[PDB]
Amino acid sequence: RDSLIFLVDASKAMFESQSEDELTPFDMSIQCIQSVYISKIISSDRDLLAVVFYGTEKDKNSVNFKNIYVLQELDNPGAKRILELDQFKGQQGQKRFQDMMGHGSDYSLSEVLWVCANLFSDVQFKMSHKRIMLFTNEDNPHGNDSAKASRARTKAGDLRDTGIFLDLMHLKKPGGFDISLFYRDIISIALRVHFEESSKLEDLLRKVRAKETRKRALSRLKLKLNKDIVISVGIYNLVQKALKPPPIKLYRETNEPVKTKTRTFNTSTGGLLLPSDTKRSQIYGSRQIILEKEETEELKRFDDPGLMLMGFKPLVLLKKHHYLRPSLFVYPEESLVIGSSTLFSALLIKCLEKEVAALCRYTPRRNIPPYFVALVPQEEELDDQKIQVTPPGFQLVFLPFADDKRKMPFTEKIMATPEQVGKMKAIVEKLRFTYRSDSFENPVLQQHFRNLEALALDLMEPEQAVDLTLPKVEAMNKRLGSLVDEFKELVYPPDYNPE
Amino acid sequence: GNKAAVVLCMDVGFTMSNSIPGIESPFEQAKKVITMFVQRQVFAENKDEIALVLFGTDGTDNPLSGGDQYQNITVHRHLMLPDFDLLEDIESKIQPGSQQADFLDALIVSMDVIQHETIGKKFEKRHIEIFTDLSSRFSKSQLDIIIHSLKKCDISLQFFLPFSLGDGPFRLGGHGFPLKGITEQQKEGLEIVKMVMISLEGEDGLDEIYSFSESLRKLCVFKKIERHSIHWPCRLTIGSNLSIRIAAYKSILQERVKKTWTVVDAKTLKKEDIQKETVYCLNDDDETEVLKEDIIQGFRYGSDIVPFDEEQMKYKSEGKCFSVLGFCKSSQVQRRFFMGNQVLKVFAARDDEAAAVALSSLIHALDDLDMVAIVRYAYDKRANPQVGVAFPHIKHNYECLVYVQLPFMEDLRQYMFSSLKNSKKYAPTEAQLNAVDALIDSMSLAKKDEKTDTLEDLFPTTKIPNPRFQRLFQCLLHRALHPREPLPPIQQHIWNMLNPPAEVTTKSQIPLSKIKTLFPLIEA
Repeated sequence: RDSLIFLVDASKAMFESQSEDELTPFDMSIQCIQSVYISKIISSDRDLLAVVFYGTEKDKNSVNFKNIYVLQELDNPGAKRILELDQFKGQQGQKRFQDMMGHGSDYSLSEVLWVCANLFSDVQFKMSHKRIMLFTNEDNPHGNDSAKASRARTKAGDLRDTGIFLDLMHLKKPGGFDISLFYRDIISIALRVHFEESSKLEDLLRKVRAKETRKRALSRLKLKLNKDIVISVGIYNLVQKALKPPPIKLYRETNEPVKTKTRTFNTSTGGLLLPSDTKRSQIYGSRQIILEKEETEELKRFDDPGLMLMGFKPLVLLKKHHYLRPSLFVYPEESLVIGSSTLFSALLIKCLEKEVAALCRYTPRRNIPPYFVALVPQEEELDDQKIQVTPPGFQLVFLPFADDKRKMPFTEKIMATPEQVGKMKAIVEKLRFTYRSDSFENPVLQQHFRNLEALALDLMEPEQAVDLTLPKVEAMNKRLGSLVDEFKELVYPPDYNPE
Repeated sequence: GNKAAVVLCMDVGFTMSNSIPGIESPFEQAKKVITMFVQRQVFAENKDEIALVLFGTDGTDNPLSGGDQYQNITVHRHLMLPDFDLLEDIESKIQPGSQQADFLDALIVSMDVIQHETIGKKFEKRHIEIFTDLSSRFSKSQLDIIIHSLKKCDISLQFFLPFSLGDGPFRLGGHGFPLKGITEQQKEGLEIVKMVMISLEGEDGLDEIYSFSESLRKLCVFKKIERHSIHWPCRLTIGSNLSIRIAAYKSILQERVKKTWTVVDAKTLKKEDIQKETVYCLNDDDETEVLKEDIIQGFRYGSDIVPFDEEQMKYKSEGKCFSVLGFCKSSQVQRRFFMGNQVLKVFAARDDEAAAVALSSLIHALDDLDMVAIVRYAYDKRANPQVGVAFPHIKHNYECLVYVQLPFMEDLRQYMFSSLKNSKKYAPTEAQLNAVDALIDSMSLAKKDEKTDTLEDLFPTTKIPNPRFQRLFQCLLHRALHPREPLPPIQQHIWNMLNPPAEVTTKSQIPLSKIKTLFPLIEA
């Protein structure tokens, strides 16, 4: 498991919109945490999400220190927590917050960090990560007293000393935010030039989503240059279809988890069948073929499991419409083979300088017939906010085999006169936009999960999601104007029947 | 789309028993290729009628034996669905001969086979092959008739030869006889072959004359009866007044086996004697049975839980649609963000010249402007809508929009990997440059062609057929012919057609040694 403590700052500063249309930084913080919660419910991840505030008047915590309100102890997310955080959305949200939580109250980071350590103390589950995701737009919260800063620094050093990471998701303070003053040595630096001041929602939301999730190797493999020279890498899949997680049928009365056994016994004696008592069969015509399960899972061994290197074909030959199944991402795991990262760095550097892939043969696990994959290099991309939007390593591309690639009919290639191409260039340029990878969000998941949340609180009707992936047809027509008519009279006959 | 009528015509005259050590005899290579063909035509349970015709034998068996003509023409199997009798024949009871036969007479015989046997049978395609080494004299008179009935009986062809149309250890099926290592009779035959192939198909003929190695690492044997795709009609709409009536096909649809291993009892070898029981009890301790009426349909939500108008509150879509969102630079629709286990090619519908004009305009505008449509797509009314990039693709033969689905925000998974190039513990040594650069220059699978400008690829691994299919089919065949014996190891044309040309390994031998000496690796 993994516990994280959104340790929001409730001081007066977060409530001060800097005279702009954007949201007050406390409000970005709350919309961000609500977004993290709903997200961690989409993936069905079981991690633990606590919400804390510091700098307020009241307090609801373990030891009852001053101005430290633990709004939700360490527990899984649910409908109630999402709605409770939603209550602080918008200007009315800040209004409600300043009613049972007065702002602008002195504090000490040492005590709040001690409170968080104690939040981690009570739980007992084996959690792999514990991070306190501090939100602050105050460079020197202890600028008026050295003792407070000293205790806070010592405390943070202790938290890191016990295996608790200490993030810092500073927000947009006027005059910049110089992390060097007070937060130089509070954050666990596992170098690592730190992020930029989050300005609006989306920047902070992406930085949060990039600092909370932790890489899970979809597998660990050996990339082999020969019989001997083998490096050890990890295949992380950076994208996979997040399916609408499947229902759990529960005991009708008490609503408890239930079991679904797999008992396969004889229709005569009833004794359950050891796997050794059954042979695997296949029928062709009137003929039948029988062979043992080991010999239907070993008419496959080609390789050991892993990537084994075979050539360096230049990238121009790796076409773009030869796509088979989602691509993975290969990155050195220098834990196993001391020194693998070095040779991987060399190979990436000089695969980039020469614009050349590395065609390999990939067998995921034992007893699998290989594909031909191509390790296409790709170099880091520190975006304008200092996020990492294209991580360094070898993308891994799956190349089809001639059984895959289907052959399509064709009718005589008819081409249009450059007049028509020009007018369609005009229509094209009226719809340009800047697609970015994390732009759209599924209708079915969001519709179904709002349906669920409504059914999770006995509401009348659910919150229908306003669709994004639809064409904004009215506005888009009004954008083109009469261009479409020009094109239609250009190409279609007067008496065309497009329906 | 219904049936094909193939007629293999093997040559087995004495010339093909020329077994040069290190090189498979042409006869055994023909055996390997026809095993590949008929395996994948029986086991995939296709409905193609194969007829094998063997010439080169000592006997005679055909409808044209009269007049003491067409000697060494043994019709081994007339047109019928292929079964395991044929697959046993191909390697047990089909043996070389001492004659040398006229393969043009073999063509005329096969033409007779197809034109006669296929009288009461409706066939969409008619196909023929020849597996000859071209070492027999022949008379070209009836050639005039051959073509004069080929196109008029609507029959294709395909030629296989032990030598290509363009040295060292002859890896069968690998990725390499010399065209100057053949005889004059072979050259004359090959000229006749090229003549007939051109006369059938224009310049496209000389792509139909495959080697025997080359045919073991291609789907060329099936190339001319492969099932036509399915046209998915739809309407690519921009706005609501720009509707382009299109047809989309699947292109790169991964291929997997169509028969699952049924489980049967190890002794009586039947399935019905087995059943699977999956009954519900409490999963926690105190495992009590819970009835179906005691079980209802419920979803999880973080910690809370929900039970489950209810059945009818399923999401709704607006029907089959291929509409646009908005076009964007082709440098932002990267490729590492593709989803879906397929790819589509979108053509303008057939019989719609105007629609073709419109879509060609769209494609060319996209390509010149260097940017790609981000369309929305939903297979049918009951489908989950998805947004995918439709980007241009113009071939000299056709223009199309290649569609590939794209992620959503709740599909991606932004991680943060530490930097490599900026790292300090892996400092840039001269070893980096010299060693890895030499290695890369060695193992290149591309070479600039004879014209020093353009680039050929040595090892086109988007063209091999899937090894697991022939491995599986070999093993099933072996257990259908040797029930008492273990599975064979993997054949060698396979283990060769899944390996780089030996030139690569030979050139790379030394850089790899340099790396191993210079980049110390040690496991924990």
